[PDB]
Amino acid sequence: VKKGFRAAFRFQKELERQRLLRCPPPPVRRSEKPNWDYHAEIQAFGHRLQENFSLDLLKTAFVNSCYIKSEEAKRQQLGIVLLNLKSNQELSEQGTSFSQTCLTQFLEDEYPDMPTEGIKNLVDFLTGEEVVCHVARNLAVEQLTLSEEFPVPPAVLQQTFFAVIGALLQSSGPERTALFIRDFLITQMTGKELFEMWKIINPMGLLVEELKKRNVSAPESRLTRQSGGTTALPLYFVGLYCDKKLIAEGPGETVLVAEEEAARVALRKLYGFTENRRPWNYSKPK
Amino acid sequence: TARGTPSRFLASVLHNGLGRYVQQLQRLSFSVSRDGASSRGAREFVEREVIDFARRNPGVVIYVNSRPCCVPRVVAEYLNGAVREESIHCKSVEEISTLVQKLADQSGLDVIRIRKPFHTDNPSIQGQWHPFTNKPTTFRGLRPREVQD
Amino acid sequence: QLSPTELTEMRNDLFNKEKARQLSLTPRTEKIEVKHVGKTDPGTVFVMNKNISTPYSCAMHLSEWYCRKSILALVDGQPWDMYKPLTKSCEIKFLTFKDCDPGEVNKAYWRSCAMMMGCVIERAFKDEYMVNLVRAPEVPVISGAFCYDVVLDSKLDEWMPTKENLRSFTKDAHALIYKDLPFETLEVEAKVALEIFQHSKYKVDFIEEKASQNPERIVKLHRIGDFIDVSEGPLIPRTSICFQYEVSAVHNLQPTQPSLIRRFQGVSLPVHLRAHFTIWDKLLERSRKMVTED
Amino acid sequence: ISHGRVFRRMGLGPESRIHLLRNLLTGLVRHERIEAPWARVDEMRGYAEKLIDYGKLGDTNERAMRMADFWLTEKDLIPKLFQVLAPRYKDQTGGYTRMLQIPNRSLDRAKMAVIEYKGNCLPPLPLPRRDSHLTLLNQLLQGLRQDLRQSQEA
Amino acid sequence: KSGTWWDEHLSEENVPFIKQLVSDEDKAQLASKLCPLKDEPWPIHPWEPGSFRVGLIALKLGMMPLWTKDGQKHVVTLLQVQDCHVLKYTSKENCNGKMATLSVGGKTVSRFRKATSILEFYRELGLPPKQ
Amino acid sequence: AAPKNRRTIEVNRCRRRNPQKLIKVKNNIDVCPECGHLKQKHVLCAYCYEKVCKETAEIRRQIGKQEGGPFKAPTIETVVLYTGETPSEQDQGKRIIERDRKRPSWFTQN
Amino acid sequence: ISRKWEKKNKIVYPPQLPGEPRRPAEIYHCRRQIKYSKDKMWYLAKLIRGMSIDQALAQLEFNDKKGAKIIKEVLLEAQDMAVRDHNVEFRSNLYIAESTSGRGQCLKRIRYHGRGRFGIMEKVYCHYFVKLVEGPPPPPEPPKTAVAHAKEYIQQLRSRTIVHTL
Amino acid sequence: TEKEFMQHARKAGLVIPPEKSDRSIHLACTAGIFDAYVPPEGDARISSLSKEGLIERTERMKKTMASQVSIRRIKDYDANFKIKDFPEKAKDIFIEAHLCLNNSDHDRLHTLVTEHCFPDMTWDIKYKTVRWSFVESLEPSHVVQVRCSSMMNQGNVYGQITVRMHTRQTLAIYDRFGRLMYGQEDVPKDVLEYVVFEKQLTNPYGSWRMHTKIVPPWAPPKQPILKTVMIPGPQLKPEEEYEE
Ligand SMILES: [Mg+2]
Ligand SMILES: [Mg+2]
Ligand SMILES: [Zn+2]
Repeated sequence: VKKGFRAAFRFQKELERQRLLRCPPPPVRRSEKPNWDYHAEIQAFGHRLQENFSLDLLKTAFVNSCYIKSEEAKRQQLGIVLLNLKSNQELSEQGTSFSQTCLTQFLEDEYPDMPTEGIKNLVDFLTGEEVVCHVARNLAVEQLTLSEEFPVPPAVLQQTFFAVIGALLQSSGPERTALFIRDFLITQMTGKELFEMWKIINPMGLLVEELKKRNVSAPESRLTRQSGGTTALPLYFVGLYCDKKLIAEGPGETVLVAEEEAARVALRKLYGFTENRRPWNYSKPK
Repeated sequence: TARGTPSRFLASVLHNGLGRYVQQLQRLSFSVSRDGASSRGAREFVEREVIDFARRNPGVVIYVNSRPCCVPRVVAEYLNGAVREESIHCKSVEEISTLVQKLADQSGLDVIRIRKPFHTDNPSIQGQWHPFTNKPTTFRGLRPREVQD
Repeated sequence: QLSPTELTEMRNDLFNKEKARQLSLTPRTEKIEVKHVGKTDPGTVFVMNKNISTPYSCAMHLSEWYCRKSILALVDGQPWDMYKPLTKSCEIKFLTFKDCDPGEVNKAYWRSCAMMMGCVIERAFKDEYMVNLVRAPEVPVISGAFCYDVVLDSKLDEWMPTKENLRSFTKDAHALIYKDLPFETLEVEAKVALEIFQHSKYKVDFIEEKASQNPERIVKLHRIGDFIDVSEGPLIPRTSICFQYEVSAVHNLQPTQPSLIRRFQGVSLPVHLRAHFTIWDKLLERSRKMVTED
Repeated sequence: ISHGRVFRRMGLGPESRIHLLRNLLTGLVRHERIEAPWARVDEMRGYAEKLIDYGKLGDTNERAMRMADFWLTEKDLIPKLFQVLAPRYKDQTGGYTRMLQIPNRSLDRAKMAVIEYKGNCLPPLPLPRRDSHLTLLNQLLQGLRQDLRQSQEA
Repeated sequence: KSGTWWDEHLSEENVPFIKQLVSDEDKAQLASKLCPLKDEPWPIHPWEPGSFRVGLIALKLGMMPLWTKDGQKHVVTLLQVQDCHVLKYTSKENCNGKMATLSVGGKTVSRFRKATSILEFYRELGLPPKQ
Repeated sequence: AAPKNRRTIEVNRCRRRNPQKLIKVKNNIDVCPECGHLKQKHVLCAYCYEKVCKETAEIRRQIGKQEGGPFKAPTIETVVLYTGETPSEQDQGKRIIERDRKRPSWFTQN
Repeated sequence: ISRKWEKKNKIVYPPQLPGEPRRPAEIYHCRRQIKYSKDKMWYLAKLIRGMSIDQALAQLEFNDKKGAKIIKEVLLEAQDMAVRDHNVEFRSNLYIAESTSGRGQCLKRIRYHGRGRFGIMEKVYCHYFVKLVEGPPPPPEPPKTAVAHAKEYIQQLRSRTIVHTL
Repeated sequence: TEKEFMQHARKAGLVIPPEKSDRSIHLACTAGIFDAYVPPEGDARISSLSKEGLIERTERMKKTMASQVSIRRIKDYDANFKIKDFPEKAKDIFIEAHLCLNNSDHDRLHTLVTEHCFPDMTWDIKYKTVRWSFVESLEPSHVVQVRCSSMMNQGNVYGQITVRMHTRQTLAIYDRFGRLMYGQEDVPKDVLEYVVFEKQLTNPYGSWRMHTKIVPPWAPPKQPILKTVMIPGPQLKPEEEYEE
């Protein structure tokens, strides 16, 4: 037994770290953890995003219907004044309707050749359950959200996120809130292809319909490049020819896959969603 | 070490700075001691510097909990969820002021080796090179020493 | 008229509804003191559940060895299927292929192969041809083959299977063996049984025959996966029991002018009684010869 | 190189090999069933079969008496050989003893076997029995045999 | 999951029959090849210089002295040829060699102790397996 | 000759856990038809062999009480008798061995 | 010393929800201070690893090693314990999940050599640990086939990028 | 090389403490009931006939002289005691004692049950989860029999009161892994049991605790368990032969 407290104390802390790794504790809300003030954390929320939020409106944006129902049940167990808290259902409807129309406005102006179904999918993707939740969890939205179950379900988190837009829409107006959608939702399709967000089936069948609307004859698929046909690792470049004019060329391991990819390349050029398209203009409006 | 440590590619939080810049720092927790020489520098930072620092960073909530402790610490929480804990045990006012300022500028991502000093979502504009980029086409696309009809 | 792809859908629904009804009739939990009577482990008493526990479940209590070799269960001197739930407390006794007098075991296995062969007949032919099963003649084991009466479409009046077509049935039968599908037996009233097989008049006559013999007029229903057929007596527990399986040949019964009835023949052997390739070829040749019940 | 060697190398030498088998042979005659290591039982089995052959020559044969005198250490068993074992196998011409393997002994996990003279009064051993003629495989072969014989007749 | 042999499940009455059954079949199959020039033989070309014909598969019986008319003594080896048949023919093109390969088998062996692939090979040839 | 270097555990595992060193699974185990205990195909049942030796020892103990000393081997056949039995027609002029116990079922009187 | 394996049987799980699947029964049993080498014991524990409870007993019954009798006695008392105390419906349903050997407390003796030399002989002891899980043994992993090899190889060729560039 | 294992502990007896000792073990509860009580056959039918049951309980106490004087002994050590409050007090003790089993509150259960009753309750539920509840009460409890111990058997006097309870109860027992093992947590069923209590009258700090339960020979069979069981026959050595 060697005299000394500092070494023994330091070893206990190391053991505690190992205990956490072996048996991690269940996750808890940031509110329950020490150094938390709901009034202070929500004031900084507006300043962090550089917006003139309304405290009364924003405090109602994080309140969920499930939270109110569970909170009332807590008082019944103790028999305990009435709460006038308002849920975010009213604000979420305002934000969701405005966001879809604002995204539709932005996408239709940027891509005039994109069909309405194509624009609908992109708005359904940017406002989708995964994109909204990914943006919400990195803006301290889940921390301020008053939910009944932790972690916040993705459906609950998506609805709370649009309530922040609804609170922002009333306080700052539509022009100011339009930049909020562009700076957080439009930037979510930067490194993404057209059909990676708008998943389609049989692009060749969709390509034939598009050329009928433009009075263009059906393309003829021909082999432009070929390599390793008899091997298990071939390379086929099939090209679509309209009136003996190449409109797109697609690669693939086999001929059917290459032709399907060639159709996807043709659709991207028609809709103007190619990789070569000019980037979204994030500069301040003039 | 690079082989003995993890690594990541250069990236940002929600494409920060593309349309607007959002300060990734979210919260600072200072635990100073009323009595104790270790927190003498931290106490002087709270007396004159933390007040003016809050003005320059309105989006960051600062907590100053005065409780007995031997090693004063600063806890920094970022939007992406990473928590960074640093000790200001026996540090002068200038050292703490510079240390706190560095925590404000960081994005919260792990401070590990970055594989590339650059990152782009559209590396090519004229088309990524493929073996047929610089190969001419032949009449009827015939293969070398292939007879047709 | 219902399509062949959907005809089996409704048969299982009636089978499932009737099988689930019998569970509902059984109380929440009823105990039956099953007593083991055998040369192995004398005096063992199994406290099982009524209409839920099966002789296979009793085997799992003793050892895994019973679960593999107990092809058939003998309850109170009467054969009992391994997966057939027990109705009352009674003495129990298991049977294997290798016994002093495996007469009952061979019959159960022999009928099982006939039922398995019937399953692949309904799938081999095209959906345009009308193939309706008739019955499985209860031929003796010493006859050398098991047969299943089948009547085909009028178009195939003179079509005779070839060597390649017969090999196709074997691959279909082996695919059934690899699935290891259990034999599920269900004793139902003839009135309920007639409802399932209304379309097939060749089976209605067979069901009515069983109703006359049995005073309670209960008809046994056996199914392999989705295929459902009417058979007499207990069967083997699973399709994996048979190791070597091969259809020998197809012969046409007489008279043919009033109706054409074909006899699909074959020979099979289980894993417990595997035979050598040289010996197996001898059994194939005999099975190709037409056999008629006494 | 050991090609054609039929006799095993046991005991402390060629003489000790005979004495080890002689003790087993003498113990086999007295009890008509003994347990011993499998190799020693198999090596002694040949001498057990030929001992009865000398026993059938009769006690009046001088040569047969000398073989019985040597191979039976206990002299009370010599009258038994010429009056019990030899008359028992009078109709038989071979196969006087049956050799069966038994579980290895716990002492040294040695391969053990039991050798007995047929017709003894001791409780029967659980002899290995082939599958009954009523089995599924036998019935298929029984039916095949009937058809081949019937077709042969006609 | 356990291996088996040909007479594991056979009863006391079937073992003599099974042995006799296959024994009769082997006699018939060997006696069905006694007319090679009558069962559509291949064309018989005359001998040419530089030609190579097939050999046999003999069984070494033993040795026996043999004297000549000059008084010298020679010892010879008795090679008995039994159940020697042509198994299969491989053309020069498929041989991947200058010559053409011809398969020959010697000495009948039990069908119960052979592989399934070998047994089915001899089944279509109509000959008992060769060692 | 002494080792030049210490062999590592990684080298040792490849030698110790090699499939040759591992115990081979036996596939010749089957249940005894008589008692149900486990046995091998080429070996007599251990349970069934033990019951024969237990009965054989009792029979051989009865022989010792009749001979009453060594070098007294009988020159006639021997017959083992149990309670409730009488000497047979062929069991005449033989040494009857009485056993005060019921005849075992597996022991068939011949 | 450590006796955690005994304590692994005393953990009680919360009652399962009606929609939750059936939880397999886990039985932890061990025998301490077996006068046997742990290295020799490992071969017997490796043999019955992954086997059924009845299949494991059959292999141990005809095995000539001394530990085979010792392990078989442990399995019999573990099979009895599962039905008697761990609420297991079928004793044969169990299969071997974990079976390993461990070093035990060993003695030290002196082994005399020639020329007045000596060596230190140890009387080795071992522990045997077995875990039983209710339910049929999991099927062995099928050997990797050509299609599995081909699919993986092409995936490697598809995941490669242009390195040391943009 | 002479070191050896410390295997030296030997078996000993736990029945009796060392002899010639002034200290002796103090017992708070008696092993068994002083006089066995046999409820009349068919008392389950009397449960439905509440009007007849009320008459019988009062008459039996008056017609039993021995049980009537035992109540006098109880009030000799505790004047403020009534037999019209004890059956209502017994219900709270009974329910509270079975509510500690779900939470494994063995610290307080010892104050509600005796040292003899404790092993019967907790030993079989050591590694099992019990969900027991009291749904409703059908018939009020009645003090059937009161019998006390002999005066100064070992320096202490014990008194036992028999109480009959007929109430609906819900029992849900889960095994070590949380799987359902016995009973249904939804449907309650009626239970008719005779609870016997005890108290050490000589001890000033004593109190009435549950002692045991009377199980009549005419009691209906209990609820069958969900799983199946096997009862193996006698193990037979090779020399032994089975007898039927
Ligand atoms: Mg040799
Ligand atoms: Mg010396
Ligand atoms: Zn046996």
